Amino acid sequence: SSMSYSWTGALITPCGPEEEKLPINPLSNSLLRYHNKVYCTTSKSASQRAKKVTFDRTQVLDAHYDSVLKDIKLAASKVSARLLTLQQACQLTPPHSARSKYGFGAKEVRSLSGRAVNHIKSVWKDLLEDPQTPIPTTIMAKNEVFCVDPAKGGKKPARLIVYPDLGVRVCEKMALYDITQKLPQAVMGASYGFQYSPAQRVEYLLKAWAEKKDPMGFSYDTRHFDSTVTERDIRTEESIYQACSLPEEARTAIHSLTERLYVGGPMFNSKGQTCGYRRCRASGVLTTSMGNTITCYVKALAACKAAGIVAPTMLVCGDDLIVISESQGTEEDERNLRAFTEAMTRYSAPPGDPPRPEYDLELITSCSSNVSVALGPRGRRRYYLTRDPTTPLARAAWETVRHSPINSWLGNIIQYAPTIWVRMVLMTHFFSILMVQDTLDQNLNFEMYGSVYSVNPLDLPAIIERLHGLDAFSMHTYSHHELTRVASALRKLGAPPLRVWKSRARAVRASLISRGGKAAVCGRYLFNWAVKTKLKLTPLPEARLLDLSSWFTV
Ligand SMILES: Cc1cc2nc3c(=O)[nH]c(=O)nc-3n(C[C@H](O)[C@H](O)[C@H](O)COP(=O)(O)OP(=O)(O)OC[C@H]3O[C@@H](n4cnc5c(N)ncnc54)[C@H](O)[C@@H]3O)c2cc1C
Ligand SMILES: Nc1ccn([C@@H]2O[C@H](COP(=O)(O)OP(=O)(O)O)[C@@H](O)[C@H]2O)c(=O)n1
Ligand SMILES: [Mn+2]
Ligand SMILES: [Mn+2]
Repeated sequence: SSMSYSWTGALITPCGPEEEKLPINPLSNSLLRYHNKVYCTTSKSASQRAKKVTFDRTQVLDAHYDSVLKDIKLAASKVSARLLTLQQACQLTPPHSARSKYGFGAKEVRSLSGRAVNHIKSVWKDLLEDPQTPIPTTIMAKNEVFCVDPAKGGKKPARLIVYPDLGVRVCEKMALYDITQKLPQAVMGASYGFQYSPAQRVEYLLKAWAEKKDPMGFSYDTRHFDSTVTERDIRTEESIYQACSLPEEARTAIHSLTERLYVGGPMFNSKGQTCGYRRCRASGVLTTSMGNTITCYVKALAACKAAGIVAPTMLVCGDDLIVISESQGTEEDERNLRAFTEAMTRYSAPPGDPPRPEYDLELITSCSSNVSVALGPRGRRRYYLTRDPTTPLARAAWETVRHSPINSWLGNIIQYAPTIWVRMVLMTHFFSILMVQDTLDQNLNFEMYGSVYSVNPLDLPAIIERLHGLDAFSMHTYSHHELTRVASALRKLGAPPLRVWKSRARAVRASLISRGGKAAVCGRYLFNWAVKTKLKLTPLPEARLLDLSSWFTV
């Protein structure tokens, strides 16, 4: 049928400056040594990515898909959603959002300047009066930091990002923002992954595991997901949004955004040259996350039907998928999972890596993370979320004239506080750097799902206890897998071994305790693991006052 992209030959040119590594990395050169292994994806590689994601797609639906789709439009029909005011949409523009071709940017939009409000008024009117003219988009390479992997060909080529002008992005929010806050939950309920904190996500997976008589799990991820989304998929989501109770002015605009933007259109490089035509999902529109998650859920749940997965329990995060179900014996389980992949490939969601039944919760990795188990001092099993620390460490060492890694450090401390690598490596280096800079009580930003939250470093014991409980300060005995991976990745980046971080942490704890006050609380709670004779940690009164509800939602 249809090709995901077609190209003119104009290069995918860069969007501003692409930072150079510096000869000295002063904030992270005591964290790790192999800075040569830490790289940023660039627009140089956008053409290799463009080759990999360009392919003819043939999608064959069936009675299982059709049945799932009907059940989901019915669930959608219980949702009522309102237009956003143009002013409400403007105020949701992030402060550094790409400026507009029409002489204004995020600053003027968020301030409700008249020049911008006027322009966006006319963009909106044109949305309701013209249902068909394609909206131009810009294509840029994403810049993101990785560690080199010689197993996987060296350096990953840059992901492709496609977005329309800033005026249209505000209009998307008027039409569709309220649906993004309501649809995924109403359609998948507890299966919606972007509603769980790390501890809540572990609770959920453990609950699912324990109620199967004979549990079996697998994960799934689609190869180059946005390029596999077909024009029929994108119109099938217009009809899932339209299933809601909506004012007519929204319906018109949703239809027009679908036909003129979401189903495809022309792409321009940053020099204004025509770059190609797109017939798949543009990653950069407001509906990227909601479309990906709903379209993944319909296909995945359809394929489960097609393969006879029994009593499935799903957890869907974009195109990342976990299914825990009743095992039919290992021989049938392997057959079913082959059937699942075949169905998914027929629905145009072919796999990155072929899935495989597992019977141990630690062996299932999805959303870049997995469940692991540690004892305490009691011998009592405590379960937590963790991940390969390689990409976290690489981003910990990204240091340019324009980018500080310090926010990146805080983000992993909050999100993976119970892990051994956060406790022994990141926390130790974090507080070591801030004490020497004398910046312990200076606010940092925590970035999650678009939003930024203000965090004072000295409040981490309360924050961590509110998120992960007091067991995050007491994990005694980590798993063989977890010890092996953390030791491997430190070796892989030239960081000191865990024995060295234990020495450094004894020092950080001592200095923290000597400063008294809030710092000493950090020394005692965050570093209790490092002293021979453990203090008895008591619940922190501050933690009950904390509302972290919106931190891990959307
Ligand atoms: C709705 C949503 C909006 C986000 N907006 C921003 C932003 O504005 N600025 C910023 O710096 N970071 C943004 N992020 C990245 C976010 O903070 C997390 O880093 C992200 O969820 C990656 O999870 P992971 O690295 O642990 O594992 P991953 O495997 O990398 O991510 C898990 C799944 O979440 C989806 N996803 C991952 N990263 C993104 C992303 N940037 N945008 C959209 N979907 C993604 C994918 O479908 C992926 O399969 C966003 C993430 C989501 C889910
Ligand atoms: N930085 C990112 C990463 C993922 N995504 C979205 O999430 C989808 C799946 O992400 P992914 O990690 O599986 O990478 P691919 O499947 O695209 O190779 C993308 O195809 C994009 O639609 C995004 O919009 N921005
Ligand atoms: Mn994928
Ligand atoms: Mn993925």
